[PDB]
Amino acid sequence: SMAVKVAINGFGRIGRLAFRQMFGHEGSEIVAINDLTDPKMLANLLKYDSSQGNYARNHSVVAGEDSITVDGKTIKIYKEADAHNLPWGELNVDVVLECTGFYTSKAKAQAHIDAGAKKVVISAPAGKDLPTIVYNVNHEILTKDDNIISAASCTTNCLAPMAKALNDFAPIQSGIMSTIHAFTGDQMVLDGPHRKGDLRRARAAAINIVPNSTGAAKAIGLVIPELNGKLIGSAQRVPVPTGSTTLLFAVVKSDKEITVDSINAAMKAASDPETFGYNEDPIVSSDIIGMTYGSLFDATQTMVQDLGNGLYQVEVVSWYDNENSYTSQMVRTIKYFEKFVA
Amino acid sequence: MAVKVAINGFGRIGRLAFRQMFGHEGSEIVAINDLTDPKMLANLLKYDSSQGNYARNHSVVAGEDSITVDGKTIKIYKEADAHNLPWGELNVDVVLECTGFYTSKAKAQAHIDAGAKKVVISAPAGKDLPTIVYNVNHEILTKDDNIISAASCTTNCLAPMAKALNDFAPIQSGIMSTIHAFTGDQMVLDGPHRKGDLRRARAAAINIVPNSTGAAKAIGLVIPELNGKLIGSAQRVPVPTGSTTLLFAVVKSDKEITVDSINAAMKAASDPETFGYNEDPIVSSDIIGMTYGSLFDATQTMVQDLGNGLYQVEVVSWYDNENSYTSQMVRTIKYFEKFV
Amino acid sequence: MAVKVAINGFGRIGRLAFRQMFGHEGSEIVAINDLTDPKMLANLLKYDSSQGNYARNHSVVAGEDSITVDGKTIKIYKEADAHNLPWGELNVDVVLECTGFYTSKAKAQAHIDAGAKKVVISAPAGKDLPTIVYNVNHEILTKDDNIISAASCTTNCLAPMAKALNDFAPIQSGIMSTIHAFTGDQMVLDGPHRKGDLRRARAAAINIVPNSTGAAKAIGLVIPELNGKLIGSAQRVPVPTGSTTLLFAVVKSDKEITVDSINAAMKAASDPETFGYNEDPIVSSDIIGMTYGSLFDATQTMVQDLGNGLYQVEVVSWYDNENSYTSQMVRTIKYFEKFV
Amino acid sequence: SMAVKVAINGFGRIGRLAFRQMFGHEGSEIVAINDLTDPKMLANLLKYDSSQGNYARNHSVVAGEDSITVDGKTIKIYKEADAHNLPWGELNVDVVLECTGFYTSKAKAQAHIDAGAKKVVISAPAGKDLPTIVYNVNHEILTKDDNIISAASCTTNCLAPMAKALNDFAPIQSGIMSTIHAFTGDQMVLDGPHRKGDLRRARAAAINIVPNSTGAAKAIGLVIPELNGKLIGSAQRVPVPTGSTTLLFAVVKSDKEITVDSINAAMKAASDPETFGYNEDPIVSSDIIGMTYGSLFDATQTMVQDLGNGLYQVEVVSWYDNENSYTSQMVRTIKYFEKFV
Ligand SMILES: NC(=O)c1ccc[n+]([C@@H]2O[C@H](COP(=O)([O-])OP(=O)(O)OC[C@H]3O[C@@H](n4cnc5c(N)ncnc54)[C@H](O)[C@@H]3O)[C@@H](O)[C@H]2O)c1
Ligand SMILES: NC(=O)c1ccc[n+]([C@@H]2O[C@H](COP(=O)([O-])OP(=O)(O)OC[C@H]3O[C@@H](n4cnc5c(N)ncnc54)[C@H](O)[C@@H]3O)[C@@H](O)[C@H]2O)c1
Ligand SMILES: NC(=O)c1ccc[n+]([C@@H]2O[C@H](COP(=O)([O-])OP(=O)(O)OC[C@H]3O[C@@H](n4cnc5c(N)ncnc54)[C@H](O)[C@@H]3O)[C@@H](O)[C@H]2O)c1
Ligand SMILES: NC(=O)c1ccc[n+]([C@@H]2O[C@H](COP(=O)([O-])OP(=O)(O)OC[C@H]3O[C@@H](n4cnc5c(N)ncnc54)[C@H](O)[C@@H]3O)[C@@H](O)[C@H]2O)c1
Repeated sequence: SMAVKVAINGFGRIGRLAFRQMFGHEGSEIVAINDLTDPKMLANLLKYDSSQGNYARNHSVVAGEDSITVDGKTIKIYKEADAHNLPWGELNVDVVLECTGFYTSKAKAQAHIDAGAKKVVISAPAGKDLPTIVYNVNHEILTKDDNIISAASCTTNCLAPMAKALNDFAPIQSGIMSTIHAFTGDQMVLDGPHRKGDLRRARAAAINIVPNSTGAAKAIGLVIPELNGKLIGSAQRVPVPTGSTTLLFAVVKSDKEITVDSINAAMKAASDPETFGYNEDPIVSSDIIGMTYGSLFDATQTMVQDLGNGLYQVEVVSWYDNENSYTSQMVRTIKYFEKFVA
Repeated sequence: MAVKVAINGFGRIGRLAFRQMFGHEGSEIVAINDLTDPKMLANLLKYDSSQGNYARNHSVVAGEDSITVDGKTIKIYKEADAHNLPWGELNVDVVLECTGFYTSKAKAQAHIDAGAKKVVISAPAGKDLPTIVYNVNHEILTKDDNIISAASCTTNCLAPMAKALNDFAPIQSGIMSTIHAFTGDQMVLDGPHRKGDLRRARAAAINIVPNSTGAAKAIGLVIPELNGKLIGSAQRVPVPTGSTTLLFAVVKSDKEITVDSINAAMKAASDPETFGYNEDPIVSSDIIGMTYGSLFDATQTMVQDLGNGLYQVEVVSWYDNENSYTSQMVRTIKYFEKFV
Repeated sequence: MAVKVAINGFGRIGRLAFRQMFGHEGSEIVAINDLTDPKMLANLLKYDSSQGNYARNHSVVAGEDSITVDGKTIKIYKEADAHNLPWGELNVDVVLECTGFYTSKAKAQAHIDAGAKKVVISAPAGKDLPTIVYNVNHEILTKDDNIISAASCTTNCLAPMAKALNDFAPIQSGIMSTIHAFTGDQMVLDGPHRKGDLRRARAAAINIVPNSTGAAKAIGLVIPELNGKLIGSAQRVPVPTGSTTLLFAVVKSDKEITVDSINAAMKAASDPETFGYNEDPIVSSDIIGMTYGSLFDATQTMVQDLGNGLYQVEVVSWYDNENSYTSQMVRTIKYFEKFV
Repeated sequence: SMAVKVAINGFGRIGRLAFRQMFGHEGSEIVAINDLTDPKMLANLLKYDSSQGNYARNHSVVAGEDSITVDGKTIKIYKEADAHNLPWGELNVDVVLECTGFYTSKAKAQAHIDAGAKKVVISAPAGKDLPTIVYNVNHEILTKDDNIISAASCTTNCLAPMAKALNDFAPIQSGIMSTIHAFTGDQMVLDGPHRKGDLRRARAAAINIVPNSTGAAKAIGLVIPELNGKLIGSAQRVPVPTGSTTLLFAVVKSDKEITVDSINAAMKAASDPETFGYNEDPIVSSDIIGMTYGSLFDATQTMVQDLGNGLYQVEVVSWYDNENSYTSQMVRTIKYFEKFV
C-alpha cells in the first residue's frame, strides 16, 4: 500500500543522518523538511560531511527555489521557527522526526500534532512523562495510544544494552557511569557566552577536556525499570568530532564466579546483529565512526575487583558513534513505530 | 582626569582589550555591555583557553549587576540595541565597539546618540570612515573624527609589511594569502550558517576552509599609495589562534633585489611596538600573546628575477589575530584619547 | 599470467596501495616487508584513522610469518636491508618501494639485486631515473627502464595544473605555496627531530609549521618546459590528511586572461581519472579518499593585469596527499606492468 | 657554600620543564645536559614551547658548539647514548635528573653513579626495589643511604594525595581508577608501527580516543602502603597536548555521614598550598596548563551512592598538568633530596 509519510523537523547532524537512512527506506517517503535556512544551504550540508563521508559521491543532490531534489525525488523545504505554522495536515504527514533540540517536551512537541501530524518522535530525552525508547531493549512497550515518543539520548542507547546484559548476569547494586564523549554542536567553537548559561559548554570545544552533566544514568529507569534509581553518572567532552565511549563502574552481587572472562562471555551471549555488538580487537574511537550498532561492548577493557561476600566492583566499557549509532537506533524505532499508522 | 571607557561586546577582542585597558592609568573602564549575565562574563574573563589563566594574577567576582576586578567595580548591562544604553548618564567618552554587529558608521552612530563622545570599531566598517593601523596611519586622526575603525587583524599584519616593501621597491601588484586560525564565526560541527556562507558552515577544527577576505582590496584606506594594487583571500585552518600572512608581489626596481636586500629593508623598517623582525624557525604557537601587530619572518622570503627590473617576491609575517590586533587597537585608542 | 608484486614499507602509502592492488585481476600481491611483526601489520591494515575501517568489508588474519586477506595468504618479512629479501625465488616482478629509505636509483638497485625485475619508488628519488605523474608524462616509459619514481604528492597535484596553465598562457615565473596536512616526519609533541629540522621538531597537531618542499624546484623532471621557472614552500597545518596547492604565477599572453577564461581552460584539460574540475564550496575533509591526483578549485581563481600582456594569476587545486597520490601511483604501476 | 651540581639526562618535555624551575634555584647549579642531539636543536626546544609558553620572551638562550648559554651562564652539552661515557665524576655532579625514559630501573640508573655522580632521581616509575616519592605524601622516608630514587609517575602524583585523603576520611575497600589523559610522545603522530608493539599507541594521537594501560593504581602501595593491592585502573588518551584528569571510583566503608558535601569538606581540609589544591570553579583542562599543584581536586564533580550497611560507592576527581604538575612535584623532591649531599 501507500508509503508512510515522514517529515523532518531540523535538518541537523541527526536529521541529515536519519535522512540518509530513511530516504532509502522502501516503506517510507520523506515528504518535507523544515529548518531555519534556504534550500542551497541544506543541499550543501547533505552533499558534504566532515566526519560521516562525502554523500555527493553516490547521490545527486540539487537545490531548487523551495525544494531539494535527491536522485530525482523532490522534497519540499520549509522555514518555520514555530511548528504551529507548518502545513503537516495538508501534506498528510504521518510521522514527524523532531530533531531541532527545541521541542523536547511532550507539551512543545504537541505543536506538530496540532499542525496536523499523527505521530512525533523526538530525537532526545524529553521528560519523565513520555515513552522513552531504546530499540531492542524496550521498543515493544509502544502502543497505538502513544502519539509523542522519545528515542532517548546517544548515551542511553549505548549504556542500556550493556547495563541490561550485566544486570541479567549479576544483579547491579549501584553503578556510576562516566562517558568520554565527542564534542557536539551545543559547545562553543572558541570561549564565548553560552546561550543556556552553562559555564563549561561556553569553553572552546576542540582544545579542552570539558566535564559535563548527563541525565542518561539517572533516567535509565524509563528504559530498564529494574535499574530504576540505581545509576548515576556524568560526562567528559573531548576533542574528537564524533565517536564516544561509555564506562560503567558497577557494584554487582552474585554467587556465580564473577571474572573478566565470565563477564565477557555473558556480554557476548547477549549480543545481537543489530543493536549490541561484541568486540575483542584493540580499536580506538575513529574505528567506530559510521557504525550501525547502537552499542559496541569492548571486551579488552573489562575489569573486576572482588569485595568478598558475593560483592564485586566491575568496569564494563562500550563504544558508540554518538551520531550514527543513535541515528541507526532511532531509525529502527521509527520503522517499528510506523506499524501503528500504516 | 581619566578618560571614561565602555566596552560593547565582551568577546575575544573585548576581553583581551579589557586586559590591557584595565591597567591604563589614563583610562577608566566604567561599563561593559553584552548579551549575558555577570556570572558568565566573570567566568570568561577569569579563564581563557588560549590566552592564559587570568584568575591566577587577578581577583574577579560577579555581582548582581556588575563585576569587581581587583577591587574596582564595573557595571554590566544587557542591551542588544545600543540606543538603550545609558552612555550619557555614565559620561562615557569612548566606546570600544567589539560586537561585530555595528560595523558601519550609521550603525555605530547609536552609541553617540546614547550619549558617548567617540566610538572605535574593532573591525572593518565601510569605505567612508577613518580606518586606522597604529604606526602606519594613526596620525591622520583629527578632532572631527567621532567614529573610526581599527581595521582587521590581517590588515594590521599586512600594512606594515606592504608599506616597508613598497617604500623599498614599488609594488606593481600583489596577491595575499592568509593562513588563519579558526574563529567564532565558523561552526563547531557542520551546520546551517546564519549568514549563508557555505564554507563557514563547515566544522572549524577538522578542515582547511577557503574563505574570502577584504583586507588586501581595502588596503588603500590605510596606505593610499597602494590603493587598488592588492587582492587576496584566506585559508582557515585548525589552530585556535595565531595566523600567517603571505604576500606575493611583483615589484619594479633598478636596485639589487635579493632575499638579503629585501630582508635588510624589512629589518630597517622594524620598530619596538608594531612591526617586528624575526630570524628564528618559529611556528604559530610561538606568537600567541605577542604584542607586535606584525612579525616579519626573514626565514621565508623568496625572490624571482623576471628581468628588466621586475621581480616576483614572497614576504611573510606572523600575527596573533587576537592579541596582535588588540595591542594595535589599544595603541590607537590611547592615541585617540588626546582628542577627548 | 598475473604480475607478481611485492611491497617494501607497509606505511600510509604502502597500505593504501595494497588496498587498490589487492583487487586488481592483473596483479597478485606476493609479499610484504617492514620492520614489525605480522600482528602489528594486520591491525594497521584493518583499521585506519583517516581512510576508513577496512575490516568492515574484509577479513584479515595474522599468522606467524604471514597475513591472510580474504582467504589469500601473503608472506611477511622483517628485513631492514633489501639485499636480504628473497625476491628472486618468489619470482617477484615489480617492487613497490614505499619505505622512504631507498630514495635513489643506487639504493633502490638492491631490490633488483635481490631478484626483482622492476622497482617503483613512492617518492622523488633523483634525476637519474624517470619521474612519473600519470596522465602527464607516463608515456615516456620504456621496457629498458628498471627503476622509476612516482614523484611526490605535491608534484602530482601541481603538474597537471601547471601544465594546463602553461599550455594556455606561458608561465614566466611562479611561486607555489602548499597548505599541507601533517605527516609522519613531524613530531607528536615538541622534541628532537632526528634529521635536525627545527620546525619538524615541533608538535604537529597544534601548529602551523613552515617547511621546505622541492616540488616546485624539480618540476623540470616532469614538465621540461617549466624547468627552473617555479619555486615554492609549504605550510604544514593540523589536519591528518588532505592538502591544497596555491600557485602564484606570472603569465604572458595576447589572449583574454580572466578568472573565467582561466577556469574554462582548466575545465577543458580536465579528465575523468587524474585532473578533475570543481565548482562547489568544498573544504579539505571532502577530498579525503578521492582518486583524482588533482582537483582544480575554480572558486578560488584570481587574476591581476600587470599591463603589456603580463598577468599575475592564482590557481588552486586540492589533493588527498595520501590517497590522491596512491591512486596516481597505482595507475602508473598498472601501465608499467606492460613491460613485464 | 657550594651550589649543588645538577646534571640533566634527557632534555625532553620533563627535562626542559625541570630546567626552567631548577635554573632559577640559587641553591643549585645546572652544570651539564646530555641528549641525543646538537646544541642548536636543544637551544631552540628550550626557547620555544608549543604548550608551556615562549621561554625566550624572558630569557636569552644562545647555542655554541658544545654548549648553550642561558642568561649569561654557560652549560655544557653531551651526546652520549650510554651513561657510562659521561664525565659526571670530573664535573663533580651531585644529582643526575634522569629523564630519558631509558634508565627506568635501579640497575640501569646505577650507570650514572658508576660515572661519578652521587645521586639519581628518575622521572618515572622504576621498580619495587627503590624509593618512590610523591612530595608531601611520603618524601620524608628519604635517607642519606638512598642513592637512586623514583619520583613516580604523573598519574601517581595526582592520585596519591586524593586517595590518601579519601582513605583517611573513609577507609577504601577497593577502587577502580580511570584517567582521561593528554596524548604524549610515546604515541604515533599518524597510524604506524609502534616500536614496542602496542597496537593502540600505534594509532594517530591527535584524532583518537585511545584506551591504554597504566600501572599507577596497581602500584600505589609503594607510596601509600595502606592502599597496597586495593586499586586497579587504566587510561584513555585523548587529543589535548597537555592537561589530564583522574577519576577514582572507590567503594568506601564508614559509620560517618558520607555525602558529597562531607567528602568535599574532607578534601578541602587535606589541601595544602603546594601539592594538593582544592577547586570549586567550572574549569576545563586548558585552565590547569602550567599550574604547580601536583593535584587539583575538583569538588564540582564529586558523586556518592549509598549501598547500605556503611558501604558507599564514591567518585572523586582531580586535575593535573601531566607535564608541569609532575615537574613541580619532582623539583620539590629534588630540592628536599639535596639536604643529603
Ligand atoms: N549530535 C549528537 O551527537 C546527538 C546525539 C543524540 C541526540 N542528539 C539530539 O538531537 C537534537 C539535534 O542534535 P544535532 O547535533 O543534530 O544539533 P544540530 O545543531 O546539528 O541541528 C539542529 C538543527 O535544527 C534546526 N533548528 C533549530 N531550531 C529550530 C526551530 N525552532 N525550528 C526548526 N528548525 C530548527 C537548526 O537550524 C539545525 O539545522 C538535539 O536535541 C540533540 O540533543 C544529538
Ligand atoms: N577574533 C579575532 O580573531 C578578531 C580579530 C580582529 C577583529 N575581530 C573582530 O572583532 C569583533 C568581535 O570579534 P570576536 O572574535 O571577539 O567575536 P566574539 O563572538 O568572541 O564576541 C562577540 C561578543 O559580542 C556580543 N554581542 C553580539 N551581539 C551583540 C549585541 N547586539 N549587543 C551587545 N553585545 C553583542 C556577544 O555576546 C559576544 O560576547 C568582530 O567584528 C570581529 O570581526 C576579531
Ligand atoms: N604520507 C604522505 O603524505 C606521502 C605522500 C606521497 C609520497 N610519500 C612518500 O612515501 C614514502 C612512505 O611514506 P609514509 O607516509 O607511508 O611513511 P610511514 O612512516 O607511514 O611508512 C614507512 C614504512 O616503511 C617502513 N620502513 C622504514 N624503514 C624501513 C627499512 N629499512 N626496511 C623496511 N621497511 C622500513 C616503516 O616501518 C613504515 O611502515 C615516503 O618516502 C614519503 O615521502 C608520502
Ligand atoms: N611527558 C609526560 O607527561 C611525563 C609525565 C610524567 C613522567 N614522564 C616520564 O619522563 C620520561 C621522559 O618523558 P618525556 O615526556 O620528556 O619524553 P620525551 O621524548 O619528550 O623526552 C625524552 C628525551 O630523552 C632523550 N633521550 C632518549 N634516549 C636517550 C639516551 N639513551 N641518552 C640520552 N638521552 C636520551 C631524547 O632525545 C628526548 O630528548 C619518561 O620516563 C616518561 O615516562 C613523562
